[PDB]
Amino acid sequence: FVCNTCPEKWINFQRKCYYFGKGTKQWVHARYACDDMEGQLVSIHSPEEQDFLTKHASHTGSWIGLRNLDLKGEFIWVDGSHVDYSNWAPGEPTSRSQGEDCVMMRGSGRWNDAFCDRKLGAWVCDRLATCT
Repeated sequence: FVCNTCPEKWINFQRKCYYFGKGTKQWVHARYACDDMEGQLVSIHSPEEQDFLTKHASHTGSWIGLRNLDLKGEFIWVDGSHVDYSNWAPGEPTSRSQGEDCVMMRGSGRWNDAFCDRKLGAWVCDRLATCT
């Protein structure tokens, strides 16, 4: 059972399909963009996925599906899972909390948290690949 069929302009990695959005956006706006294309902001759970993502990342930094939820103090992916795998840059995260906190991936693939109204030139979506 092979799962690597993807919509046009999406790229397959394993069980998921990925989209590498371009265009200046805030976090919540990037969230909407992902929704528009029937995906959601990427959730990252392993070295191999990060490694995939780093090799296709934008140099200017990208929004990802991670944000601080001060009602549990924690960073939660938009898929609902907690942080297992992490790729925080040195000293990060710095800004929990501070309710309005969102996460971004640097050109280098390393993460840092950031004010949500910050404007990033890229953003990444994922979704399930279809199968055969």
